[PDB]
Amino acid sequence: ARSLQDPRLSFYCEQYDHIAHRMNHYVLQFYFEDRTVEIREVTKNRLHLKRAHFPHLNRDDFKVGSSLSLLGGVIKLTAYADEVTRELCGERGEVTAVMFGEQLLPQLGRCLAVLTEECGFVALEMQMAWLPVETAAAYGVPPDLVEGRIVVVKCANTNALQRGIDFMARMPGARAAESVEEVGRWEQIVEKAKEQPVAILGDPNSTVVIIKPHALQKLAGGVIVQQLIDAGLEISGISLTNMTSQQANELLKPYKGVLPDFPDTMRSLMGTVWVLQFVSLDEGVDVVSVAREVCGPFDPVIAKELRPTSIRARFGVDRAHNAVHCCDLHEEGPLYSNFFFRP
Amino acid sequence: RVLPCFDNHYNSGVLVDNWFDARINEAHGKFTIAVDGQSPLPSSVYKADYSTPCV
Amino acid sequence: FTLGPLQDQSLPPYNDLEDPYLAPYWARREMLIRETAE
Amino acid sequence: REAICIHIGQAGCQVGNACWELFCLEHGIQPDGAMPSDKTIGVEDDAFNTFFSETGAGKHVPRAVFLDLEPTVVDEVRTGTYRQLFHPEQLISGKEDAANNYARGHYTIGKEIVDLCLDRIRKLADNCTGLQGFLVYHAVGGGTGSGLGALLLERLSVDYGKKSKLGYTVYPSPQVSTAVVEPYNSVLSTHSLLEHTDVAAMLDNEAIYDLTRRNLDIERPTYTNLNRLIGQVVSSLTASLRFDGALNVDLTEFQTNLVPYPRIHFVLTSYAPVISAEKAYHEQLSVSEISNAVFEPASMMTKCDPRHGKYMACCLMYRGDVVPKDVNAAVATIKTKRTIQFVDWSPTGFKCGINYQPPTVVPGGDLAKVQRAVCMIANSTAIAEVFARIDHKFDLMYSKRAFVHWYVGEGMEEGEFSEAREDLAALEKDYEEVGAESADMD
Amino acid sequence: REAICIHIGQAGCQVGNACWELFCLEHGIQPDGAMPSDKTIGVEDDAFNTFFSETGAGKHVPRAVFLDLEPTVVDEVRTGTYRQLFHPEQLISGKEDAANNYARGHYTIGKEIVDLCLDRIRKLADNCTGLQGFLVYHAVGGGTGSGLGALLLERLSVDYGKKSKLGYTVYPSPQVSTAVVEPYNSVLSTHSLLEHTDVAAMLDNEAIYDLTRRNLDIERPTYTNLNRLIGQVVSSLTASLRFDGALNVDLTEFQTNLVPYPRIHFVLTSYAPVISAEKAYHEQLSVSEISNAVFEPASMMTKCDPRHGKYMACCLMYRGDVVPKDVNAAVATIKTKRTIQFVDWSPTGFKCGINYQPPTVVPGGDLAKVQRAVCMIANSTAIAEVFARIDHKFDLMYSKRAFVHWYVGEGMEEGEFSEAREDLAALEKDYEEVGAESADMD
Amino acid sequence: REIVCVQAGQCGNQIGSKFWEVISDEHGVDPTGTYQGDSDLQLERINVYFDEATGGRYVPRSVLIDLEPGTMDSVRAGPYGQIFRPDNFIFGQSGAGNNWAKGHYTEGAELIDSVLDVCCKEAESCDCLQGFQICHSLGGGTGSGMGTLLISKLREQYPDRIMMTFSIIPSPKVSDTVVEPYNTTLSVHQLVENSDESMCIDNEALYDICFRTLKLTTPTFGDLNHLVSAVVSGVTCCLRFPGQLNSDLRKLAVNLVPFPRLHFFMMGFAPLTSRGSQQYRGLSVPELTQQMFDAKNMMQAADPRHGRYLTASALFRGRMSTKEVDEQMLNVQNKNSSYFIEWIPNNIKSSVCDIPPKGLKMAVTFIGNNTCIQEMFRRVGEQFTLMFRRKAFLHWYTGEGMDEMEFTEAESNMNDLVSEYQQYQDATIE
Ligand SMILES: Nc1nc2c(ncn2[C@@H]2O[C@H](COP(=O)(O)OP(=O)(O)OP(=O)(O)O)[C@@H](O)[C@H]2O)c(=O)[nH]1
Ligand SMILES: Nc1nc2c(ncn2[C@@H]2O[C@H](COP(=O)(O)OP(=O)(O)OP(=O)(O)O)[C@@H](O)[C@H]2O)c(=O)[nH]1
Ligand SMILES: Nc1nc2c(ncn2[C@@H]2O[C@H](COP(=O)(O)OP(=O)(O)O)[C@@H](O)[C@H]2O)c(=O)[nH]1
Ligand SMILES: [Mg+2]
Ligand SMILES: [Mg+2]
Repeated sequence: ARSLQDPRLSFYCEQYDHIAHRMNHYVLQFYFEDRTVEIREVTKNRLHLKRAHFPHLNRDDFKVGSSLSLLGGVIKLTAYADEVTRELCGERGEVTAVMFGEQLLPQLGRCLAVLTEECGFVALEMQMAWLPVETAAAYGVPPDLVEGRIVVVKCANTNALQRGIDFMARMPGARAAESVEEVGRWEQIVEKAKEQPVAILGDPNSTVVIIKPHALQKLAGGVIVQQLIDAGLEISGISLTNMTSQQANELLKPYKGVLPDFPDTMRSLMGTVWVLQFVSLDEGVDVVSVAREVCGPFDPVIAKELRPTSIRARFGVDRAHNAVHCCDLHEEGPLYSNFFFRP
Repeated sequence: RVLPCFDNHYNSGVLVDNWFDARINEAHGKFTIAVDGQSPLPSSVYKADYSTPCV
Repeated sequence: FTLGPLQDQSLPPYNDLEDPYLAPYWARREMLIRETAE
Repeated sequence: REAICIHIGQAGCQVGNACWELFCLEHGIQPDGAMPSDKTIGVEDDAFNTFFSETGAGKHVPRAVFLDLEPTVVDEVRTGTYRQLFHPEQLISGKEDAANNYARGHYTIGKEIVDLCLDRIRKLADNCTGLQGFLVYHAVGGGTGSGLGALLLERLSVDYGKKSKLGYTVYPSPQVSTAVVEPYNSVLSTHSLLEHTDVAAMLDNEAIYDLTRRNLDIERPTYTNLNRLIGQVVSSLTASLRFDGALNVDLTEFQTNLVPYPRIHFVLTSYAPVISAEKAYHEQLSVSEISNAVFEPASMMTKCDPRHGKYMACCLMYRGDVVPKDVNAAVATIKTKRTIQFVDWSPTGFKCGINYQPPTVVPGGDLAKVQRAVCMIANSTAIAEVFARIDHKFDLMYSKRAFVHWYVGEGMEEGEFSEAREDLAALEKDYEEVGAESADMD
Repeated sequence: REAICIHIGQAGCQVGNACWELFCLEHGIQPDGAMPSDKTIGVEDDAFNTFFSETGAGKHVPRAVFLDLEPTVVDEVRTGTYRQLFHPEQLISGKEDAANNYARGHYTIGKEIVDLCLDRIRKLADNCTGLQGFLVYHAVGGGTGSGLGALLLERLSVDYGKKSKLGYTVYPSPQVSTAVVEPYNSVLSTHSLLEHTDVAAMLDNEAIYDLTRRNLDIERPTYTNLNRLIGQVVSSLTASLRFDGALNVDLTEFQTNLVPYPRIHFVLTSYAPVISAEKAYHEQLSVSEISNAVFEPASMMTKCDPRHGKYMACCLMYRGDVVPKDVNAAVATIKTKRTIQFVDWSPTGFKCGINYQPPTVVPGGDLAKVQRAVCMIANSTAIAEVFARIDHKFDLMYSKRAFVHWYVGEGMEEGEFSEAREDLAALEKDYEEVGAESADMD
Repeated sequence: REIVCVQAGQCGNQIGSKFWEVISDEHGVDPTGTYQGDSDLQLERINVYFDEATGGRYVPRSVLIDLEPGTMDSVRAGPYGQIFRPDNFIFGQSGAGNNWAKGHYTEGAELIDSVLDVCCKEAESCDCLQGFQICHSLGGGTGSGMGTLLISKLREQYPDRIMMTFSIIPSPKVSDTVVEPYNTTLSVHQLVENSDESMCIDNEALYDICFRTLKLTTPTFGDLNHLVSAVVSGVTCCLRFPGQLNSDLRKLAVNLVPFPRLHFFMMGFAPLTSRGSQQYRGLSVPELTQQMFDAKNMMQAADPRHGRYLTASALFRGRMSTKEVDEQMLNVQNKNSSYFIEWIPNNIKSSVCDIPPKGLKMAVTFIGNNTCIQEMFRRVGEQFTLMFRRKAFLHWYTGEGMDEMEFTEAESNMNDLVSEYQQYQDATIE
């Protein structure tokens, strides 16, 4: 085929250039009938990437305010470029925001499970915020949730507001925005938290776990979080960031010469990932040992044969795609936390 | 350079002589040098270029 | 009286050998060599 | 990159209406000249540039002139639906027709109008940066098409020189006829076209009527159908300049590959999947079936039988979903056939092109929607039979000077008839000599 | 320590706008004359003092005068964005222009305005403790720049005496031209400028247009681009007084090293890393590459070809991350080249300077950001070609007294034309005689 | 730098009404005189053409003179007529009768003193006075005689300023009056001595502009006077708006006039195009440059291809590059080198102004000094010699009081002007 009048979706996009320290703006076109992408420059009307096939993309991935991985780089979709994509991509991109309170962190895994795999909300923004009383009052948090950590999630689904109200009614404790201005203020909250997040720094008894994108596509993140919490760990820190290939190389440099599938493991960390930091309130619990015992062997077949209840035996498919990456030494906690949370 | 020397009895609508120009002229109206209206004048080059630089 | 095509409207490069206003200079140099010898 | 279109006379302007309708619909330009409001995203692509130029406000305007001596057809364009598409200066019209006299167009009336036309073409050529040829549409059966087409080709050939000139020409059909004096105009026109054209495409109305009756299911066809088929052929040949593809073909490549000797430049044209929607769903349309179709005499748009001659060169353009290995397998199968013959001095007889853009469907059209199509232009000695039959009708009429007094009254010497008849005799002898085997000549 | 800048007429004021924009952004002074509250802390510094003075409340004010006879350009600076930076007394404007007449500026109109200029320069010179020269920017093509610039330089030369005066001068381009009377004004200006200037740098707009087309990718440049390039050159030459370096160069060293005889003081100028942001990150820009760059005539900011003459002295200023060993290796490689030739009486042809401050980047600018740059000013006999074409144009026009009645009516004796033309003839003979080989005396 | 305008006679008053309408429109002045503009760039040079009256009002610095008040009642009745100061209308009680001698000697000397009092009152109010601008026809009666009388008096009283004139001259084909040669010859004799710069316009050229370029079906004198008002308002644009390369009337004179008698110029204005065609072609410096030298857009019947350019000037308005202007002027000089006088190394002056006329992105006005102007004077001299040999209508002029020696002097002076242009046309370097 390769026709020029075939249906497509158009967006304006942004991508940071780490070499020139400059921001670039493009126009992205996605022909969903055959999974091909073309990119053009806004400034001088120059071609950037010829029409090429990408088999790992899908129609559900392209949403406003989302991020994609393309040839190892991260690209951000914040626009609508014509009316046709406004008609097609609308009705499934309404934005709602959900906040969580202190008393419901110990059941946060089931909260994310009911949020994602049963209420139908797919979401990429998730952070933990601690605010002073005056700023919290100004931004408009509920009064009963002041003086505590809060997790704000920016969801997207059809009929977002009414479904969010239904989610409020279904499980107690959560709060959701009831108007557009509340949504805007909570988006400001999550951006401000992104400018300076909250976590414990310099603690030798800490552990950081990353959840791979293919695990998220199967809607298994909440169950993984709940299983980690159940083992005797307290959550302190949450984030949703997109990491590029250079960041993956810098994070995984000590492994160069250990893993037998290093470039394939590097590719598995591209996309949207969740970041979890765990600490223990008892000095008699070593977080790294229990985290690694729960995670299991890094080879999914060995994990299935020997430790059938492990996370990797539950959600792994191959050595490169083992659904979790966790710290393996007793000194890596501060380094991982500094990498993932220091501004 | 010569002047027109033909007498046109008919009106615009009959395809003789200058019907196209007659139709356009009766469509628009009076004659002005200006093409567009209600547009602000651009600023000078010095004002546009030498602005307050970013800190 | 023609302005020519658009693609030939650009700046011609300067070549001082073919500049019509510098011919006496080159003639002066060509005389100057023999003047120096004598 | 760019191409300029010159339309002369009635057939050429009417075929131009269908051509520009098709090029607009393929690029997506609206009849007013602007892209649709729900499709303007801020940036676009250069493919239109071959046929349109933008002013800067985003209106598109086409690289064409319409030339006629009678006002009616151009006044229909000025008052029709595409009024806003064309620039008004491009539509040039005289006061009175050439009355089926080549002499009247060439000597009496066209001499006054030709200099304004040359000024318009010059004004177009100055606003280009990669002009690569002229496309000309005219009929040689009528007076103004023959006379003014010849005069304008002569002036263009002196002023622009090396630039290529490709002609699409409607010749007099072998039994369908419209005017009595057609043989005289066609002989004297053909004399001028021999010296001043690089490739000449031959068309016969009787072939396009037969093709529309047999393949399509139309019992009562009219000129709009023929003009839409011609527009499809021109779109297929020019697609190589406008869209991405595996094997592109520039207009200079046609002349190098198709013309063996400087006089042997008359080519036959054919198109494969002319098919209706009801037949299209009963049949698959693979590469090998349409490749076999273009060589059958039922597919041609000119009334000649290629079985009475030998092919010298073929240029095959595939557009749509085709893969090069299938084109190679098809061409290898054609070479095996015994009813297809090539001159022994042309061992590599084929040129291929592969483009991804499938053929466009026009809202009121009669062609079905198909995933692939192939168009062929070929040089063959069979065309000598077409000239001989016009020459026979000329000989019958000229033996009694049946209408000559009109031509001599409008300014022509009687000697010009004998010169043109001798030039066509020499062209027939060239096609006889070029086809003689070297094995018999040793 | 201190330097005073004198800007005359339209070109000089517009180039001044770009220069002061750059000096503000490099030191960090805001357009209102202050500095941010956090830029005061740190080590105690004063490098701005060469160009700014503080009142004590922390406002900065610059050591410059802007001179014009028409109000428009000075009213534009007075009403623009930098209104609070300049002292209102500093912006001096007359009522009416010199109308491209050197005589009107020198005899009739500049004599009334000159005493205010001298009073302002005196008020500046009283507020200094280490004045080391005057910098002058003007164009010799216009009436007020030539006439008032000459009259003011004569008065300054009498009052201040030995203090140095370095000029940046815009000469008439060899084929691009803006006014008919340019030859008369340039000859009459050059006659006065010969006696009262220590080094004169020549610029031509045609060279900066060529440089902006070849290196940058700008199809339609305007004067703001040229003025920003000139500002970069001035910043490079004055950086040696303001920042730390391995080999410093005081403003007196240019005059001592570049001028062999008191009339031979006209120098050529060029700048190396003129490059666009998109090209800069695909290539390294080592010392040897930019050193090789400064010698091609395509890099020069004056339209002359140095291959038709011999160099007498070169001064190379390096700023940024450069190491002396690379400068020595580069200069030895240049000395090896066969297309670079020095007069045999100048065996030790080079002066070097090395400064640590890299060039600043301006928000609206078109140059990329780079870690190192080199700028060269050099004295060469090729400059004799520039005077010969102006002198020929004067001879062509003066043979018929084409415009002389304006000059004689506005107050000038006809004898002044012959005197100036004879002085320029003697300057041409000086450049002819100095370039004569000393070899073969026996 | 203030200009004082003088409009004399029917043609002058009619052209003046449209000129002051165009100037009031660009600066946003209502016909009541109130400023209603929308940018400070409009106010900062309002003084150049308007004086400020109390409580907001602006008044235009113009003197209206005529011998019969019919035209003045028509201009006072017009849509912008109220803006004019009542004391500035000066009129007599009997017409010029199409006779130069009446306008110069009998009613001229009677009214001229009141006009000089008004012109001095207007001149001495300016803080700095720039040149005068005068519009009149040379073929009429009060325009030629009283205009040249006033020009002579102002040249006596203000010899150091500039004197600029816009003048309408009789077509060779469209005559409106039988005695045109006498009035034209005497007026040209007065102008060549008194004037500093004179522009000439043929009504035939404005008709050809309207029919060929604008394709107007039924043009009227309002269209011709609008084209003239547009070009008149364009020459002064650099005096009253900022720009990259400022220019001035004195600087134009210095670059255009090689010798003091050679001060007669051709005029043109470039962006002319019909309402149907305008959607098909965008403005750009090449298009304006191509139209600017096309003789179709030049306002006199003589054609440039029969002569040579001594000098020319182009003033550009709009945001545009200087490189394209310089390279266009070089390209036109290099390709058509035979049409430029060879003993001047560069014949074209350019100037650039930031603010275009309202409704146009860019515009240029062209002033040309071309030897083909000699053809108009030769035609007037032939018709004069045919009429003078037979004393065809001379008794009217002699009855007013003129001596016959003035006619022979004026004929000799015009013949010498034609000879001087012809000599510079055929000059060579040798
Ligand atoms: N296919 C096709 N053939 C046409 C068309 N119009 C005319 N013809 C044929 O072309 C021949 C007539 O040529 P014309 O175009 O009418 O001649 P002309 O150019 O008008 O010359 P004049 O009669 O002198 O004005 C006949 O054989 C017609 O059948 C058309 O629109 N399509
Ligand atoms: N590089 C550069 N050249 C300029 C600039 N402004 C004017 N010029 C050039 O300098 C010459 C004109 O000199 P002007 O400065 O306008 O003359 P002037 O000093 O105003 O003299 P008067 O006209 O009598 O007032 C022309 O060659 C212009 O191209 C500028 O800002 N930068
Ligand atoms: N272009 C133009 N010409 C005019 C106008 N009014 C009159 N004329 C011409 O000027 C000449 C008549 O001169 P006129 O003004 O009556 O002379 P006066 O009697 O001295 O004022 C004739 O050639 C008229 O065609 C006008 O509004 N515009
Ligand atoms: Mg016809
Ligand atoms: Mg000036």
